[PDB]
Amino acid sequence: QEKQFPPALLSFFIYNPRFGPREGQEENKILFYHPNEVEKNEKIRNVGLCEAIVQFTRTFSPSKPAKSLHTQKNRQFFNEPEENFWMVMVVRNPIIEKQSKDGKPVIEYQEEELLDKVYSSVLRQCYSMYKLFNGTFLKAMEDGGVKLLKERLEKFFHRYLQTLHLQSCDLLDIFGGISFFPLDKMTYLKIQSFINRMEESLNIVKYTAFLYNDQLIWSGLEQDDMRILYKYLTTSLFPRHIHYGRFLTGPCRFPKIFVNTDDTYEELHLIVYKAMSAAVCFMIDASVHPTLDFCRRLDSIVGPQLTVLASDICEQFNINKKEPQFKFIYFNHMNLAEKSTVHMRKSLTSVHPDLMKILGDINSDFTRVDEDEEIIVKAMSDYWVVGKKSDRRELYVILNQKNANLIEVNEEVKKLCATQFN
Amino acid sequence: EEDATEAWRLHQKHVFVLSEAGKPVYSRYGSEEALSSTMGVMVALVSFLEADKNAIRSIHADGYKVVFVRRSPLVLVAVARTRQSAQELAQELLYIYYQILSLLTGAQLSHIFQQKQNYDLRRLLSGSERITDNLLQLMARDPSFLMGAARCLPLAAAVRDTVSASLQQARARSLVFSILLARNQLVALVRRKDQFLHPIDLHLLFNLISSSSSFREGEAWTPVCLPKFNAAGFFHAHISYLEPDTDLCLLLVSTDREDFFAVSDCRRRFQERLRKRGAHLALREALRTPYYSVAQVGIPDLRHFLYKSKSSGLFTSPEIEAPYTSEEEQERLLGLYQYLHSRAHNASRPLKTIYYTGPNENLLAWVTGAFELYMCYSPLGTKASAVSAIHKLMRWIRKEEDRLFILTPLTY
Amino acid sequence: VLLKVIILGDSGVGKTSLMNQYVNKKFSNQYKATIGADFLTKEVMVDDRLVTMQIWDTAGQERFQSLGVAFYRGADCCVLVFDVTAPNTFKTLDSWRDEFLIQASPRDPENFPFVVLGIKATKRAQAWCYSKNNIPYFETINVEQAFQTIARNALKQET
Repeated sequence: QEKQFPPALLSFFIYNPRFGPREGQEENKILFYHPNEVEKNEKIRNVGLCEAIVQFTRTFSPSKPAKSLHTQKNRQFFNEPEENFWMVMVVRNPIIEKQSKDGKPVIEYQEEELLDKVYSSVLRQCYSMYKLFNGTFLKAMEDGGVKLLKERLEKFFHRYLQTLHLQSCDLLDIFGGISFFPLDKMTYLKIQSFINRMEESLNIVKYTAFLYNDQLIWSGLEQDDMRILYKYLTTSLFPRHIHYGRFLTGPCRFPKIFVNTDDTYEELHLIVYKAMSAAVCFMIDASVHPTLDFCRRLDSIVGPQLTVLASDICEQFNINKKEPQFKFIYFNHMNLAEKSTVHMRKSLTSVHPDLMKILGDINSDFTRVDEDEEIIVKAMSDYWVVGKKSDRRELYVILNQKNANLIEVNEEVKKLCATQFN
Repeated sequence: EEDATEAWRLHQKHVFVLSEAGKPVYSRYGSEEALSSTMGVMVALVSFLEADKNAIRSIHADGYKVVFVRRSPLVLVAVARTRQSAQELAQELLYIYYQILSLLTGAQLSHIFQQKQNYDLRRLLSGSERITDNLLQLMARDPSFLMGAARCLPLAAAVRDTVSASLQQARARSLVFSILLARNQLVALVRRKDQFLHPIDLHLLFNLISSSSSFREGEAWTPVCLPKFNAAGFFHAHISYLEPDTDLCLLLVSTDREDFFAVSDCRRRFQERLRKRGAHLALREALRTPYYSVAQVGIPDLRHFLYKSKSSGLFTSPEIEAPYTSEEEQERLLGLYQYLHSRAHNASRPLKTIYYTGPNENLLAWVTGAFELYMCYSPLGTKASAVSAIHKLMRWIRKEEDRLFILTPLTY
Repeated sequence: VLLKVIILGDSGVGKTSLMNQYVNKKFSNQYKATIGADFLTKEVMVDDRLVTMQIWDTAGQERFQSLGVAFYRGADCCVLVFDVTAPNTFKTLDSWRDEFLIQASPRDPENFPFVVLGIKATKRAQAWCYSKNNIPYFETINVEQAFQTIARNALKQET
């Protein structure tokens, strides 16, 4: 009876080597450190190890510092979201607890299971998740010093790291795309007309977004900001709550988000309204503070109109609705479009978990080339796994055709590409 | 200095060998004494995690990888800007470690570095750097190291058995192996009863013979250790070239240092046996064309292949032709083969068929329990053409099998 | 000829003073606040032989104590920098050497080469050095003389 221990978040810390230049103030480098109950000397030792790793890799490539450090027991992922500000995530290696001849628990560390891209993307997502709600590190610094920066870091990451689950992280976490909601042109035009009507009648509403069935439909924001906003809406905001029009966020306190950080650095109150699953997000300038009567005014104006629209999508979606032997993950980089027939709502994998490592390694080998590419593989578990990278689209197909040759696999892949991607 | 440092940083694979105390032992590019501080940093990084009940494996950065392997009393570091994974780079570093062992014996290495850890291993390894550079170049271009298998020189079955019998007839008590070599290719191997030859020792012997020209001046008698066979003892290899104009290298491994006249006999005896039977003309003819073209197979859109037999531990491959005429293209093709082999031979995720369709080439890998076959096609080749190539090449290898492989390995 | 030299003391991190004004200023590799050691290179010309010093200027913080057994292995000699403005001179000079001999554990700790560099009474340190098997004492210029004597010793033992 072997025991399997999945990867776990060993530690997470944000530091700045420029702080505390003189001896005895190394503790000032560590802006945030989790777990907090770890001893101070151990904290300084871990931060110093990461600084040493980056400074050593800078002797072979000054422009490109280290992104990862692999050890026997854990893997540590580095990121520098802002100059001199380093985040580090230490993730425990998977463990096999073998029963030896006289029991003798043997703790084997499976050092090759973890996919580096998954946790690197997770770390980048941690930074962007912080920056969506609290802005950049430098802005908080110029506002209120290292003290204010540390309070903001703690207040966000103490509650953010509780919701991080590194056992369920997979290729979809590398992708970081948006699961879009397919639609026809008439309903798209209706959505645009509705969004214009409400954002013009309400005046102060300066940004908008429309999602249905947890899937994004239309986005008035910027791509790299709407990405993180959609992650917040789907994986954090909706699950806590999972005419019929109802306020989902607000009453009057509205979360303050920061978008277009690289260009304009706009702070907006975030408002979310639900009719069925037709989520509408309004974003209002920070100068205007909404009142109880404004949302009451807002409720009346949106009200049945979203409810009328909501009852319209469900009928058309049901009307549009043999078994597809293909199970694929598709990612488009132009629009960050993401589709998946493998992962369902548990979201964790619905296939044999030994094939996700294959799917992650095909992705690992893909990015070394910026051209058309194709890798077709057959596992020892008689499963066919294909991957195609063409004109900034990535397709990963898995098929159960144990009695099939290469020609039949290619024919099935071509049929899928012609049908599901017409 | 600024330009020299910038050129030093741009090398595709730095290899550092250092003691557990930090003192340099070897650097592929640049002097060891100018890199002493960086090797001290390497030891400090190793020890920092060793004192944390951990062990540092590798550091991955965009575009390159640092790989640490600790084979006490040595730390071997590889800073590679290539595609090779950490496992393949660790395998190359282990090949370097076994190359050092082949010169020093593990017993002597551990003893000298446990009596004192302030010792400078460069003192014992002085003059043996060029062996390490030659071994690294062979990894860069020879498919044998990636395959972990020997290549057989294509030779007629009658001639191959004649030369094998001639090798067997010339034997001594102390001999363990009898190897006939042609440009890092096997011609005839005669081994002792129940004394297998690991591929790693054979590759180390390839590198040893191909690193120096002193073996071409006559008879050689040097102590060499076979780390995968017996890491605590020294063998003694008699290395000779049969004729001055040929590339035939005869290696006779023995357990006795004093026995040199006997091994020189067993060399002369085999030479005159070969001359008496008249097979030396056929061997010279085979040496004049020591490779075969892809066009012999007859399937178009094929450029190169590797075929290893799991049962025999031997592989065959045609001559590397256009477009891989240059060294860069040969290295790229070998790197593609390395990628295919590593992916298909994952410890936890093994695979049995890989088909890669890149803009520059098509790559195929078929790995079963009996053989592994790696194929290269032009990018214009289709999938059905690839399968037909599989079947035609299988038929052709099963037809030329006697000529391309040693099918009946002899024994004293 | 490459030597591994450990400098005990010098809480300077970046401004090590002695290990910044010694020689070269290239091959810096400053990790005395992250690893606990400074890795420097210094060529020394002694008796028709040119030796190289892989100097390990180790940090003296308390979070780097567990790294002594590792960082001190293979060391050929150790250099002590001793403050002349301390009240515990005789009780803290011996502690450094005792802990070094415990952690490094050379083959002949009794005859291990040591050198004391007075930084910033001389009688006390000189008497301690004489009572410690005649350890050379230099007052710190004078950072060059110690390393040549450091080169002079530890070559006599092995070579």
